[PDB]
Amino acid sequence: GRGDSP
Amino acid sequence: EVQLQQSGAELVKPGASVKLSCTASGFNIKDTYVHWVKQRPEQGLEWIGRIDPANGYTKYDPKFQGKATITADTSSNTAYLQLSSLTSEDTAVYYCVRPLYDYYAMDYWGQGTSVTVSSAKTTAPSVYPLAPVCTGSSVTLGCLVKGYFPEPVTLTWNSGSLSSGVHTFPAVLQSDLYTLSSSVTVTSSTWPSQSITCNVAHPASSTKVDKKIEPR
Amino acid sequence: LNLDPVQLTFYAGPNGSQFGFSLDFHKDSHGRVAIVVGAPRTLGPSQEETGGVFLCPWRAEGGQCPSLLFDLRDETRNVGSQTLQTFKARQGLGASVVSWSDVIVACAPWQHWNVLEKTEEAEKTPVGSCFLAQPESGRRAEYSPCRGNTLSRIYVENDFSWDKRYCEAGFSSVVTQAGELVLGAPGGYYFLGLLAQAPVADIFSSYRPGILLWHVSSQSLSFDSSNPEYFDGYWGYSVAVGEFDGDLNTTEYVVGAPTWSWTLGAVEILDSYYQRLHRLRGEQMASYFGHSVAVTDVNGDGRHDLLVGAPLYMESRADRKLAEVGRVYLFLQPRGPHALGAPSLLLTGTQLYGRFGSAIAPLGDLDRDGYNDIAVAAPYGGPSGRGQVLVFLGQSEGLRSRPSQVLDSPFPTGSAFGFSLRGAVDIDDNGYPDLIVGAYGANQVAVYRAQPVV
Amino acid sequence: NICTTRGVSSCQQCLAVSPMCAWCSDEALPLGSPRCDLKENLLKDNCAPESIEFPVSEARVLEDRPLSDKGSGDSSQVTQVSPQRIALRLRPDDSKNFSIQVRQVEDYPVDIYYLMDLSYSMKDDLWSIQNLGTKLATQMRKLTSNLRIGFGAFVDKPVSPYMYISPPEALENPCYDMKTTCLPMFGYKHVLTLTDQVTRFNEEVKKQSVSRNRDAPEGGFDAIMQATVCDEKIGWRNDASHLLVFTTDAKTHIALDGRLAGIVQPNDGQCHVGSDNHYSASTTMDYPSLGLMTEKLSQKNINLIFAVTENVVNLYQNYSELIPGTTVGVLSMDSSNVLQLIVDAYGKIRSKVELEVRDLPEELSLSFNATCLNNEVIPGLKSCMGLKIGDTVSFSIEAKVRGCPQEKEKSFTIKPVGFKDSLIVQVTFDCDCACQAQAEPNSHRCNNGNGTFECGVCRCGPGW
Amino acid sequence: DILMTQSPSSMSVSLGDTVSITCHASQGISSNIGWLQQKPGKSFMGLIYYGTNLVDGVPSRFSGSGSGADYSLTISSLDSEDFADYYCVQYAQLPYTFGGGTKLEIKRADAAPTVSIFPPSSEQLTSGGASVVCFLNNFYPKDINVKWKIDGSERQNGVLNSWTDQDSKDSTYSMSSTLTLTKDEYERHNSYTCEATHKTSTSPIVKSFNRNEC
Ligand SMILES: *[C@@H]1O[C@H](CO)[C@@H](O[C@@H]2O[C@H](CO)[C@@H](O[C@@H]3O[C@H](CO)[C@@H](O)[C@H](O[C@H]4O[C@H](CO)[C@@H](O)[C@H](O)[C@@H]4O)[C@@H]3O)[C@H](O)[C@H]2NC(C)=O)[C@H](O)[C@H]1NC(C)=O
Ligand SMILES: *[C@@H]1O[C@H](CO)[C@@H](O[C@@H]2O[C@H](CO)[C@@H](O)[C@H](O)[C@H]2NC(C)=O)[C@H](O)[C@H]1NC(C)=O
Ligand SMILES: *[C@@H]1O[C@H](CO)[C@@H](O)[C@H](O)[C@H]1NC(C)=O
Ligand SMILES: [Ca+2]
Ligand SMILES: [Ca+2]
Ligand SMILES: [Ca+2]
Ligand SMILES: [Ca+2]
Ligand SMILES: [Ca+2]
Ligand SMILES: [Ca+2]
Ligand SMILES: [Mg+2]
Repeated sequence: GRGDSP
Repeated sequence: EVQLQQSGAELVKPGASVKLSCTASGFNIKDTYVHWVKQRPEQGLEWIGRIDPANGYTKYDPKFQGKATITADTSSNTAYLQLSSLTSEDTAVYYCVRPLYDYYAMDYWGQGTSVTVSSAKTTAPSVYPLAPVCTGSSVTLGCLVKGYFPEPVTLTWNSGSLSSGVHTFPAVLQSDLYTLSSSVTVTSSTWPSQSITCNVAHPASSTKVDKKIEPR
Repeated sequence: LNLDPVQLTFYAGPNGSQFGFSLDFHKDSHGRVAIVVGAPRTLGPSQEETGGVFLCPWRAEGGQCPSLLFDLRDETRNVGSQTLQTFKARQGLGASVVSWSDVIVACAPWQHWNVLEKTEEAEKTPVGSCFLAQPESGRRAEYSPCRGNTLSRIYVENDFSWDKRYCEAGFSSVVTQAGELVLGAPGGYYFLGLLAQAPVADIFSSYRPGILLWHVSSQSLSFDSSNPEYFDGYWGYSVAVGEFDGDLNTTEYVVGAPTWSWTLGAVEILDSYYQRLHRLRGEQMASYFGHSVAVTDVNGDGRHDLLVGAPLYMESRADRKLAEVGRVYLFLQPRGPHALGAPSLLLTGTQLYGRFGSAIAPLGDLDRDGYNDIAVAAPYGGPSGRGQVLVFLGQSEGLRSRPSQVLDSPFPTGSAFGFSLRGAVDIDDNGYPDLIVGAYGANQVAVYRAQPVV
Repeated sequence: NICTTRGVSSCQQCLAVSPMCAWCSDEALPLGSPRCDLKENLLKDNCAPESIEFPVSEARVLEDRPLSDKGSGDSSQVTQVSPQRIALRLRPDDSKNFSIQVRQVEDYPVDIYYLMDLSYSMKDDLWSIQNLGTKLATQMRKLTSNLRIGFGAFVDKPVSPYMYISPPEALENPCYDMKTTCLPMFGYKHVLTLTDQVTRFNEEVKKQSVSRNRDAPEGGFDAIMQATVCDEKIGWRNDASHLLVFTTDAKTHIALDGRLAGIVQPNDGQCHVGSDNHYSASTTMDYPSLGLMTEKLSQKNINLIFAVTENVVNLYQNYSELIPGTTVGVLSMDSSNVLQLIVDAYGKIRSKVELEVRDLPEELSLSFNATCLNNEVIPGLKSCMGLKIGDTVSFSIEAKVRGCPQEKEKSFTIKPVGFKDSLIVQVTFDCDCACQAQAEPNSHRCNNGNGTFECGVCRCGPGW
Repeated sequence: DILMTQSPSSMSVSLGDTVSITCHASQGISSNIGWLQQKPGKSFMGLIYYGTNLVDGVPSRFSGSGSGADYSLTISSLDSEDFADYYCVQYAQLPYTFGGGTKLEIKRADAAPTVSIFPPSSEQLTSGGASVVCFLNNFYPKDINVKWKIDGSERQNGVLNSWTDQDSKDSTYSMSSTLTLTKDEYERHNSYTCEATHKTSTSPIVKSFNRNEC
């Protein structure tokens, strides 16, 4: 979501 | 107060489809799960499936997969149950159900929507008087309403006059048509002394026949 | 001004329990005042930390307190072809406590939750949970609005919308005069933060043990957003209520969002439908503007005023250098339908790393002059860094810029004296409102009694 | 003049009047001649030259090593400030000027510790910099002959809700539900101590890999603190520029965020990286505040560089303003431009010279005229900018003492920020007269034993 | 699918009595069970949820109990409104499944049926059909069997039966049986009979008539 990922 | 208003009784032909509804009253349909249950006299109660109006995700009992489809429109606070390829076995009463507190329970119920599958068209009843055979102290007469569709019919004696001491029986499905009858008991000094008439009305076909009982 | 710093009362809990992390006054059905104290690291049944609550009767000499018992056992329910699980290890019971009427509400912000179905799961996450009690009757209830039964895969397929798996409900709490419980959940909706509300009466009447997942229809939760200004905002880090719309039939919410808009920080005022009436932006990034909020009319005009703490505010000093001291902002509510303007007063800490404004407690009218007063904590302030509580008196033009009295910590270094505060209640019934101060680092609470003005 | 019209009682009081006043301790002085007057007027009245007491404010140098032309060689015998020590002598309400030179010495040693975000979004970045060690060395070779580089990585606090804690498989491999594998979550780990063996960097980087956590902001500030205060482990050198290169593509957690993990203990700013090279207080201690970070960076003379992606550049630029001395650069989405980014930061870092004063007495006040660029004087300025490595600037300084302090000897320091060298100013307040060290207590001349005789006059003894 | 065996299928009791219905699941359902009530000719109403918890508004004379795979619904001191159908339902596993049901009937003294037979009407005969009707009124208990005989021999094809719910103020039952034949087939035989078998009498109650005769 609004987290750890490109 | 929580109330579930379901749609009116449906009447359709075999092979067609029908879409029932269950409108939420006094609350938001999106609050809880919504279930659909099917009830039959002989078979009993059967769980069809559930839907979560919030997102639209559903669960079905594999027995009704393909036949039943559950949907919901939060805008109109209503849940729907759509049936297809209708057959005689699909003739039943359908209820919408939701829990009270427990997420997984079944506490509140709608009044139920009746569905009836038949190829029969609007047919008027045939009223036949029933007189005894050519003795005791108490006598019994009858009336036979055979071959009519669809339900229901209102039967009275002497136009509502003679009330007590009467037994009107539930209608029965005689091959795509209904049959009903009613009996009445009185004393020997009441008949044929007093005039007795069978008053049957069938609003569907808009017909009201009246047959006076005659001895033999 | 007139709190007595000579004859204090001390209450103590077990070593390591963090007794005093949160506290509040409690009146029983007969009006007898007592103190409810939370101890987030009290040991539980399996010799593991679960938190705990204590209900201390008033006594000049203080001492130990009896426990307010709650169920600390993990629960499991197999229903609907799923398995519901609660996990109370390190749940931090007593991280917040609040009292209303004759009911106590104690929360465990870090209670974890999971749901299993075949090989899938919801994910083991800290939804938080609140425990409610009516001590005199023995009635118990729970409230955990962020619990769900949606599988992890579903959240992914829907782009993680309305994701309440990490709410930490109970992080902050407060109850309206009408008996409506409001919970801050700074982790709600993937760390945007949300608010949960429901009537206390309906929490009790709808609760049954062993269910785990039940409905509270009269509840209302705030909403998700797509505005990046709210991401990682911790909306609900702190909460309070008051009257800010001139309509006495409605109750307004005050919510702290210390990292709103890329750590600028903000405080928002809302109606009971979570519609925004005003927004107060932070002055300095990373200052944690919104860490604490307090509502009270300090200038005696019948209109509630707002206080905001920013414990990490860095003041400018000689040679272009900054010094973390902390700051408090005062906003006076203007007459009629108008927006809160610039702050009316700025109070700024003096001790480096003191964290002035970490907590702000309305005191009512301490010196009985007609104006309500407040207390501000600096849990690592003072010339020795042991902690300090400063009292500010109300006046016609707001607040005095200089404190009328200062309370130095009676505990050793690291006690966090002032981290939790609560005043405005007369515990000894001498006609003057008194102050209680938590020092969880020392596992103790100190009671300061107000006295006639010297 | 003001000296005579003041009617002073003693030589001590005379000097305090004005820096232009003198005193005469001569016996054979006429009837009504003022002992307190201009040194010129005294000699005009046949006053013995030896009897004249007239201190003069001066300033001579004690240590004046010449500025180095190169920072290479020598075990840090480099001089970048001159003079290094001067003696200053002042009298009441007087002042004296003195100068100082500061040079940005060419070929000065350089330490670069690469601190890298290794959360899941940085997976591609890790591939781009597998030859950074050698490439960077080649470019810095043109600026310095003493380069040492090191490496450290961070993700976030390994605790819920930052960390995935289910199923058990997810603890050993957070990427389990993605058809891939990654490292278990970790807060901060030191990988490579600062060394001149640059291929060690390349090889260490090639064995590194990313992890994965739940929330966007990461725990970089923890890493910055430990990388700063763990001197021996990181390996910062005493006499060298210290560059801490911080790379990330996300927001950052800050002090007080930790409460969402049940962590309330304030950061103590102490080292907690053991022999296992991991930050052992990650799950028990809160993130550091900007202020505490600033204090330690300043204490260890560390130049922090924010090399971040454009989606967060504004954020870190705004942080940069709250942490003076910090520089920001725009990093590509794959770190492909981080080499040039570092070289440019180094330039900007050694392009300023800002003076700072330490341990300045209350009685002294200073003023500075700056000469930057091409002999351009700039009143009231004490910091030069737009400098290139090799350039030299100068400052004119004036100290003014207010009255005469109790302590007659004090020393303070004038040092450029970030520099090793500094100018020590040993001040001496001369407000006493030499004749006072040979007075006559209970003198027969003064009221018959009830007075003291010093500097030619009679003073009321102690106790009256 | 979990099977819910509910017993008894029906019971005859009086007011003030204490009765208990039981439900047996094919496996453990750990209190994940609900009890339902459906009054004659009306929809359903929730009684119990999660084994023992009363739905809001439900009287306290109702109570649930049990564990594992065996549970019970008990009504202390029956009220006149409690005579209805009851169903159990489990929601431990999908799909949800219901019990067979239980009907609480009013108890009373036994009563013999009043049998009456009726030959085909003139109107119907001229139409081409012929139906012999047989009424059995006011009897108790409900258990009863009817048998049609033509010229002494039994007949099973073309018979429609209909029963009434227990009457309100006398608490008895009635039944209606109709044998439908064609005009032609009706005139092939002479005698027609319907025999009723009830516990009241060991011998079957018979009533007959003869075509072409009165
Ligand atoms: C890094 O710091 C910079 C500089 O502070 C910051 O940029 C600033 O953002 C603010 C907030 O968006 C801007 O404030 C605006 O100023 C203009 C005038 O130039 C006003 O017209 C705007 O008014 C609106 O907002 C007000 C409340 O703030 C309302 O009262 C008003 O009704 C309007 O709604 C607004 O105030 C400001 O212009 C810039 N400053 C500069 C120099 O660009 C940036 O946001 C920071 N970056 C990050 C990521 O933290
Ligand atoms: C800094 O520069 C200023 C001028 O900008 C100097 O001030 C002058 O000092 C001389 C000394 O003889 C005076 O005659 C002038 O009147 C002064 N000018 C003004 C406008 O004040 C000052 O001396 C310099 N300071 C230092 C430390 O070198
Ligand atoms: C002080 O300034 C004068 C010029 O006014 C200059 O000649 C002298 O060298 C300066 N003194 C010192 C010691 O720098
Ligand atoms: Ca209001
Ligand atoms: Ca006010
Ligand atoms: Ca007051
Ligand atoms: Ca008091
Ligand atoms: Ca990348
Ligand atoms: Ca993170
Ligand atoms: Mg990341």
